[PDB]
Amino acid sequence: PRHGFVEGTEGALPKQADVVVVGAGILGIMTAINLVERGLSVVIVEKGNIAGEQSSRFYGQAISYKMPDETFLLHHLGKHRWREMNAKVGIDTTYRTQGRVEVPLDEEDLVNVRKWIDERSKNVGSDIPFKTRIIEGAELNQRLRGATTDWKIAGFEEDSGSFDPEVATFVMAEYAKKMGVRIYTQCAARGLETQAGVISDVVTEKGAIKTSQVVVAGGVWSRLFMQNLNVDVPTLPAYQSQQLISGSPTAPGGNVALPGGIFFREQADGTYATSPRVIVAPVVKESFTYGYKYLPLLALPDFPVHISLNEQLINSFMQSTHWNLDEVSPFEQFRNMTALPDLPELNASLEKLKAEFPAFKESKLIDQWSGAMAIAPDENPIISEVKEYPGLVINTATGWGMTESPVSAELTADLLLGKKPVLDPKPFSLYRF
Ligand SMILES: Cc1cc2nc3c(=O)[nH]c(=O)nc-3n(C[C@H](O)[C@H](O)[C@H](O)COP(=O)(O)OP(=O)(O)OC[C@H]3O[C@@H](n4cnc5c(N)ncnc54)[C@H](O)[C@@H]3O)c2cc1C
Ligand SMILES: CCCCCCCCCCCCCCCC[N+](C)(C)C
Ligand SMILES: CCCCCCCCCCCCCCCC[N+](C)(C)C
Ligand SMILES: CCCCCCCCCCCCCCCC[N+](C)(C)C
Repeated sequence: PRHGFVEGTEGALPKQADVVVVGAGILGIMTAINLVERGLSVVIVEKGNIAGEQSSRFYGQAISYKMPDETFLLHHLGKHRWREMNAKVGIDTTYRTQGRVEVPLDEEDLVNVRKWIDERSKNVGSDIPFKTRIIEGAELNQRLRGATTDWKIAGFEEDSGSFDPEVATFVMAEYAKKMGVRIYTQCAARGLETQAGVISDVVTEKGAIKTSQVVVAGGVWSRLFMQNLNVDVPTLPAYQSQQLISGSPTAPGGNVALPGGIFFREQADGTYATSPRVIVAPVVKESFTYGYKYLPLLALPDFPVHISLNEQLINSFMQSTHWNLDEVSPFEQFRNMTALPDLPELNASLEKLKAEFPAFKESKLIDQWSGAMAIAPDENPIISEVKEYPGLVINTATGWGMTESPVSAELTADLLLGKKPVLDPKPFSLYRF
């Protein structure tokens, strides 16, 4: 049709659940799956529709490229587990092993790229083979078919993944449901009841579910959920426009990242996803409190963050920091995000793409949207225990949640159940700030 939809679990809201997941995005869905495999019966509550936010509004690349030591193995294994996903689910998630070329900006960028590849080749940290190398000549020109500029050198992540926003998370939701995961849609989680340390209930607009174990995977809303429970989660909003164009017989295929803001990725159906580099950070109330911690990100001149003043500031001041569980929460008050794509920005970006790859000159515009992130000061995920509430774990605050989800899921479940974590959880801890 155009977008793809998964229907929620029908009937009455259950009295009891072994574990309740807040949010039916990728992180919530994958964590649910991981828990079921361990033998737990899970219930996901979702304020809107399944994968209505970030998890159907992403660019679509699963890459380990330029990733720091903190997140590399989370991405490296994410790629590996996504390669087994189609076989595991038995339905096409649209995950493809695609390949990605990034032409560096400066000679200095080329040295930084070379060093990063060389450092990671000598010490991989996994028995999964590392498949990223610098490419020149014929190998590069085959990857850039019908390019105007004579590009000489690029970093080639051969095993870079591709997933499509209109399909990926939705298939994973249906697979979750087939495992016995119950997902209740249009059903916002306001907060939780706690008695003598142990969680007793999760309170929703449809009623209360008795549980002692909670997974918070509310995407951009995770901070606001933990605010009402008096736990500080440091995230700031970020926005990026995305667009989707039709295919071409003379189109180059694969994933391409070029100087001059040229970024495109071929989908499973032959259509092309493209976007500008520019990330828009709107001014919120939180900007005045801990926005100073985000200043070293504005340091890089290759960094594309614009500070913007819009309606988010006004919305921020009129979102409550505290609410009673028997009254209307901001998750109901601001249920559906209404953020629009920057249409002049997307147009200029597309015109640059058409100038570099004239194969796209005849391509028709399929879809244009805005995508909202929430990012921590060091740009790394929050996958953590919550000291203040035993049995509560949080899986959120990531710009790479699709790639990271199969490993994030296991790591979240490990923290919840007291098992030794898959990877070092210290860089993903809530208390690192
Ligand atoms: C423009 C853009 C491009 C991106 N490109 C890429 C990419 O190329 N590669 C990549 O790996 N990643 C990419 N990402 C990131 C990826 O989309 C996210 O990191 C991932 O979807 C995070 O999943 P999530 O479940 O935490 O958040 P979401 O998918 O937003 O899920 C959170 C859900 O929780 C629900 N919720 C919140 N509060 C409550 C409540 N109180 N009660 C009930 N439900 C609640 C929300 O309605 C929402 O559906 C991109 C993101 C954006 C915005
Ligand atoms: C320069 C320092 C001024 C201190 C005031 C800080 C508090 C903010 C007061 C509200 C200002 C209104 C901003 C409205 C922006 C929304 N729109 C862009 C959509 C109009
Ligand atoms: C001359 C410039 C005046 C600009 C002032 C406009 C500010 C209006 C913004 C709305 C303020 C939010 C309302 C507070 C209620 C929310 N809380 C209950 C959470 C405090
Ligand atoms: C002075 C106030 C500073 C506030 C700036 C806040 C910065 C917002 C953080 C955005 C940077 C994260 C970039 C990740 C984007 C990656 N993806 C495009 C893949 C999602």
